[PDB]
Amino acid sequence: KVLTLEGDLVLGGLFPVHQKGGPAEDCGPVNEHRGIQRLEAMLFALDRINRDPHLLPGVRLGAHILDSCSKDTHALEQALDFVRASLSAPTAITGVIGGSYSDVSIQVANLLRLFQIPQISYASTSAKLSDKSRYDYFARTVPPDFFQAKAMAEILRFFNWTYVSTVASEGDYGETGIEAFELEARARNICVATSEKVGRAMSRAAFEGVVRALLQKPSARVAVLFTRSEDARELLAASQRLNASFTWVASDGWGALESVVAGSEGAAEGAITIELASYPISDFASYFQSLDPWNNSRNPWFREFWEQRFRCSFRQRDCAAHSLRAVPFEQESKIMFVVNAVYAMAHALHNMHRALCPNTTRLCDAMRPVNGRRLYKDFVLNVKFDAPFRPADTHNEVRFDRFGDGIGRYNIFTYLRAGSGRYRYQKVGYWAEGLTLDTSLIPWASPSAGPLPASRCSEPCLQNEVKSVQPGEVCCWLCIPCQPYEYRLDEFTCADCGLGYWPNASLTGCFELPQEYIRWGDAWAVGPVTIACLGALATLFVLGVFVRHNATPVVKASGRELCYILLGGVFLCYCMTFIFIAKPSTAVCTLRRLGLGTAFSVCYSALLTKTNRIARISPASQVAICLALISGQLLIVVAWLVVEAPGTGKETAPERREVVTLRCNHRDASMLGSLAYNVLLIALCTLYAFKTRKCPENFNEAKFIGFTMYTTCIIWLAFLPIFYVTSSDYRVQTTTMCVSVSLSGSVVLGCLFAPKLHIIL
Amino acid sequence: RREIKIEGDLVLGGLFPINEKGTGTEECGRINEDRGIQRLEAMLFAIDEINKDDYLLPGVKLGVHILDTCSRDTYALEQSLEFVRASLNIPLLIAGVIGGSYSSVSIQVANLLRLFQIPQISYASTSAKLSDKSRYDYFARTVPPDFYQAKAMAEILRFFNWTYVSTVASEGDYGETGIEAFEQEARLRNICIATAEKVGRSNIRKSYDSVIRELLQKPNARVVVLFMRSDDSRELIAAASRANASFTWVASDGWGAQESIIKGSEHVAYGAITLELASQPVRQFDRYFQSLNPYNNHRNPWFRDFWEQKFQCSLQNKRNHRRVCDKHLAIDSSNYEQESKIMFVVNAVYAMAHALHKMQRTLCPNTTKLCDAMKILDGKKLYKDYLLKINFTAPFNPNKDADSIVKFDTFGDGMGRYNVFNFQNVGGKYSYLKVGHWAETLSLDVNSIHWSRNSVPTSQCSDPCAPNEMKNMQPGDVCCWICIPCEPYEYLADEFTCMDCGSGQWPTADLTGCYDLPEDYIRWEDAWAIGPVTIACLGFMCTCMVVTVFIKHNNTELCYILLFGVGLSYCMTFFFIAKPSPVICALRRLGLGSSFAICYSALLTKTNCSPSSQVFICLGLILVQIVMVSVWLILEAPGTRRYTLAEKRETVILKCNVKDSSMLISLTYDVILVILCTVYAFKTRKCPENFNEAKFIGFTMYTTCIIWLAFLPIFYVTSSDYRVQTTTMCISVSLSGFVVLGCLFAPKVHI
Ligand SMILES: N[C@](CC1c2ccccc2Oc2ccccc21)(C(=O)O)[C@H]1C[C@@H]1C(=O)O
Ligand SMILES: N[C@](CC1c2ccccc2Oc2ccccc21)(C(=O)O)[C@H]1C[C@@H]1C(=O)O
Ligand SMILES: *[C@@H]1O[C@H](CO)[C@@H](O)[C@H](O)[C@H]1NC(C)=O
Ligand SMILES: *[C@@H]1O[C@H](CO)[C@@H](O)[C@H](O)[C@H]1NC(C)=O
Repeated sequence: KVLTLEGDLVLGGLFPVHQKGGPAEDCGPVNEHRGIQRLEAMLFALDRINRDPHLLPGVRLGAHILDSCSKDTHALEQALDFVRASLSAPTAITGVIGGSYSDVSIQVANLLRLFQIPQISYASTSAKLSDKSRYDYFARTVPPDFFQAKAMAEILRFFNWTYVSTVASEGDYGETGIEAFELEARARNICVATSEKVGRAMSRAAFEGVVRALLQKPSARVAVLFTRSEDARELLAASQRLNASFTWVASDGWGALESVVAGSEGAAEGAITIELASYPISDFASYFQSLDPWNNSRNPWFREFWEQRFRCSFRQRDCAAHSLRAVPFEQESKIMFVVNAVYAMAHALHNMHRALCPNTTRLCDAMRPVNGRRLYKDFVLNVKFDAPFRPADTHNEVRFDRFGDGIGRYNIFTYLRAGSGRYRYQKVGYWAEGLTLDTSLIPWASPSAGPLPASRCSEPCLQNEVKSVQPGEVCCWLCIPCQPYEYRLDEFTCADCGLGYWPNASLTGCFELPQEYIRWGDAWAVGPVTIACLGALATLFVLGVFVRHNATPVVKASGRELCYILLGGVFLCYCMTFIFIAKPSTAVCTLRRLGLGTAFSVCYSALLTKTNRIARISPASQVAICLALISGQLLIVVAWLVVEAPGTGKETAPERREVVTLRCNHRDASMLGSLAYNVLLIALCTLYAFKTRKCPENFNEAKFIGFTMYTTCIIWLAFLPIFYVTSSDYRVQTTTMCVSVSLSGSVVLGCLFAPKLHIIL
Repeated sequence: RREIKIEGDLVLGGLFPINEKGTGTEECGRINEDRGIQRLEAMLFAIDEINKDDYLLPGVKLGVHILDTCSRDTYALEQSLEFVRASLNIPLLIAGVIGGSYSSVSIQVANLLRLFQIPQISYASTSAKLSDKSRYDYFARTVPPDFYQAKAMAEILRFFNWTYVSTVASEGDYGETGIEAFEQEARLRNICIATAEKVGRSNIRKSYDSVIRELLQKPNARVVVLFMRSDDSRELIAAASRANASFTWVASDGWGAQESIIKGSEHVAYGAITLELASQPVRQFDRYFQSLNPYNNHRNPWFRDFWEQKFQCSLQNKRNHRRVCDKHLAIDSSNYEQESKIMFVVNAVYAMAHALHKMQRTLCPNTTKLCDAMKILDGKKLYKDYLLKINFTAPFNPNKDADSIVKFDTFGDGMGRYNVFNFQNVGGKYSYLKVGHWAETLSLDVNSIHWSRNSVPTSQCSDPCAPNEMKNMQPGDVCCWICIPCEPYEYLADEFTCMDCGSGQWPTADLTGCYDLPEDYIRWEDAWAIGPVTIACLGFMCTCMVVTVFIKHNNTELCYILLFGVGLSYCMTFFFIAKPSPVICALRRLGLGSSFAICYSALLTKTNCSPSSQVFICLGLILVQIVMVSVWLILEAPGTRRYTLAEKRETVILKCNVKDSSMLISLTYDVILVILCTVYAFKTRKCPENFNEAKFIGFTMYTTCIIWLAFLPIFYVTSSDYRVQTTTMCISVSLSGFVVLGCLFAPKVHI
């Protein structure tokens, strides 16, 4: 059976009018939905094109439609006619509008690529047919099967669903879509946890095992499905038996079919299924509900179709009043694709005729030998016509791409639960180029009640609990609470810049701990002040007594200048000790410690000049020598300040903040020379006193000199190990130094008290 | 059209380029004598021998259906339809197609045949795309593909140690595919590719001259890898001859052993290693082909046209332009040479015959004629089972070398057997010579190879250098590396760089030759130290004389203690030695410090004028301080100075590195204290002795203070070496001893 028409340009066709059948029959039963309705749609489109004055006004299109019988070998055998009609009365096939199954389309494209014959399919959705290296004359008006993977990936990204539990199928549908989805999920930072492969020959116990394997990962509510129509009902039944919710994001295999969810209502509620968008053709329904086996002689298979759908016989009068109008008729979901393919071929032919036959509207001599290469490359893949028979409000565009595939256009569905009615589907969005859903219509995966989460990687860490560790994970990262000794400088790890100082709110400024250099409160701050005040009062009383005793024969025998120098040094050291408990700075702490050292040196010089006269027994020579020594010591201290006095102190590593010091931090090295000079002077003075004190003059003041020599030296010898040991701890060092300075002054004050008592009495 | 149809139980297809490719109105014109007619006659001869054979398909008679391709892809594609229309002019069922002489023709024929499950065996198609079974799952060939010669050439380069090569190719499927195979196979053998370029079909001399100039830019690539076609090879050789150069060409089957490549340029191509496919001559075919005339060869329709085109005569309707063909004209050895693929055609035919025989014996045993279920042949079963697995000896082997076995691999390709030629000169006659063979492994005859000039080419970049002098570092690739010297105080690694094994060691001839230097300070027994040594000896002699004269007098011990310090001071110079010791240095330092302390403190008793016991107790305190350091961990074994920045070949560990730094400071502090005490006491004392005694004591104190003050900066600025450290100490200790001894003895010796 061959359906042939007459026209200037003849268009081929391949429709599955008959099923596979098997080895019993040649082809078998007649397909009433995928072989008859699509063939009549092609015929109707060809008639409309022939009656269209704006589409090929002069050229009349023909038809050479054949039956593939749902077989690839039969398709090759039938396409051999298309080959040996243009190769070598055979018609002239300028292009075939055929191919409803992937294998038939692949075989036909493989055969027709060699002979340069364009082919536009209407129902073949596969990823292999997009390989232009093997099929470079194949086009289609339907999107391939890997666009829905992108659609569901975008859907998952919109709902922030990262942890998926996708289930694929076995065969050709799914065994490429799952890899396409996995490739398109990495770009959206979506990681797949568990992946099964449902097979066509598969036991129900295996389905139960698959569903149980879905329960192995607990926090995976979503599950992307690439199963076929018959491979999803079993999964739904198993899920219902195991009482799992398992919100589904399925491909076109589920769609809005009522034969896959019936009998398993309750477990599939809330699923997100996607179906290819298709609008009904108003004129096609009227055309199809007007045909009878008497006035329709063009179609050779209409006889068998009428005999099959209407159970009757034609050898004997059994059915004569049957009509298609009374019968309820539903259009095939891929009729608009068939008419779009036919119209695309017609538009390509018209564009070629305009670009090659500009003299007359009739087929000129130039276009008589139609070539497939130029028509496919420059005309077929460049059509931008509006979709015929489209809805008035809806704007539909028919165009191909670099790979010749159709334009992606999918409808997002949701399996709702009507309050008064039964279960039904409802469209909640679309996907033409970008994702678009009506979020305020999903009842079960609703935002008002909280959309279902699937991440399996929680984020309970905000600023201090962040660690971001992952034993072989890239999609998410678990954060482990780290010790507060670290800082959150980087959002990927606990930057332990310093264990002591606590970071700020931003946890970025890894520097010294912000605090105030304060250590004197009310515990012992008053006590040192009280001791200093008592020492100052004692010094003032001694000065007053000496002033009262200034004009006296007793004071004339002894050197008043030495006593005045000693009193001044004691006052200076007392003032330095009193002010040492103060906020350190550049000109405060170091100046005070230098003044204390100078006061100690002056006291040592005063003792030396008090004892040298006693040992001898020009007086101004000793005073000048002592003044020169004090000036030299002060100059040495000042030179130490200018050259080699860098001071900074802060404890950072062990549980500590910044030390309370500004410039008097490395003063131990600076004071080392002053300490050595003071020790040498004290040793010389003690030796001189030991050699001296033989002469009992000035009311035995040599006894007082020896008392000072035996007291100050002993105090220094006791304090030196204490000062060395206390130097390790900053807090201990300051108090010990102040106490030692106060005691050094107090020993001299106690020794000088006796002459004051004698003067008073 | 014309065809050769022979009735038989099994019919084999055929595709030969009988007519050469034409242009214009005529699709195909003149007859191909060598590739179309001769190969067709070889196939017919093989079929006749198979039919006459009794051990190969005895009851089955092999038919044939041969069609012409006209050396055109589209013509062959349209003519292949009669091979598939029989499975749907009475059609004949085609078991297999023995055809395909061009890569494009074979590609399209296989593309058409794979849909109808018809096996195809080629005899001259060597394209690499035909090895892709995903696109060609019913294609086989008895010839190896074109990327086996690339592997053979890479193996030749690896054997000859030619790492730096210069590969030049042609434009098209052949050159591009082969150069891609070469540059994906050479990286596995550590062979680098330099100035990789290709020539086009412009047929202009300027491009070839530019290619030659670009090749001449690099002088470390003496060998040139050519995988270009015959005309491109000839043009490149001519361009190399112009503006004469010198290169070692490693060519492929495009050059081979053809003399068309060399004509007038037999000098630049000298010593060129070329590859040619091995093809044994079929002797039985000579008698068959030479005894053919248009009178008995009625099977071949193209034989008459081939005869009239080869002999330039006419048989029927002869005009005055062409002479009438003469009688007794026959093909003989005078004007006939075998095509190089006759054996490949015969092997293809016999492979198909063996597959059919195996199927016949397997499907139905105990019978010879065709059986049931063999009327229709399954292409998949015939190809994947009975065709890809055959192990039979090549028919018509002149000597049965046992290395000519026809078998197909997993991809259906044949076995690669190439002959390695070498264009040389013998006795003033330029000719080729087979100097090797490549079946599965390279086997060359190096003795008979005549390279360019008179020595084997090197063609290697970055020639090796001494690892101890220069470090081997690859800047961008392993191909070339620069010899850059490394530091001379560090050893060498395997191939990376030079690293040091710490301070105090110097490398040697060994790879890891850094060892600790056994160097110490410089001996001064017979060296620069003479004057200080003589001064120390004189001081020791004077001290000994003073001790002797003092010991002789019996109250005419305090001076002996001071003299003992001088004696203990003298041994400090002798203590300084290059012999390493962790205790001797500390002992010498402590002894010197104690000697200085006691010598300075001996004057305290004189200045202050029971006191002897206190002086001894005071001296013990200084000694107790010296031994206190030994209690702590301050003392340590001597260590070499860390003079890494200084360019010192060797280091000396003699100062103990922990002894001097603190001992000098402690001794200086003690000396300063005692000197200040003595200076204070000297002026206070109102001469409690003889007039000269007080003056002598004052002069001694002043001299000791001056000597210590002068020696203090020397200690800090010593910059301790083998000389200055010992010399300064010796001078200081000699000055200290002389000051005490002089002021102690001169007033005494005077009176
Ligand atoms: N477009 C389909 C898609 C088809 C398919 C669709 C859903 C489930 C299973 C399934 O089997 C496969 C396998 C591989 C490729 C495509 C499919 C085509 O045949 O190409 C088919 C609807 C078209 C038709 O036959 O009318
Ligand atoms: N075996 C060849 C190899 C051939 C070839 C050999 C050398 C130089 C150029 C060249 O052109 C190409 C290009 C692509 C692939 C193969 C080749 C074939 O035609 O396949 C050719 C000897 C066979 C024949 O034509 O009789
Ligand atoms: C997904 O997360 C983003 C923030 O990353 C948020 O803005 C958006 O509202 C979320 N979508 C939901 C909750 O549906
Ligand atoms: C290539 O180098 C190896 C390495 O030493 C050597 O054994 C071999 O003989 C060389 N081949 C030559 C020089 O042909």
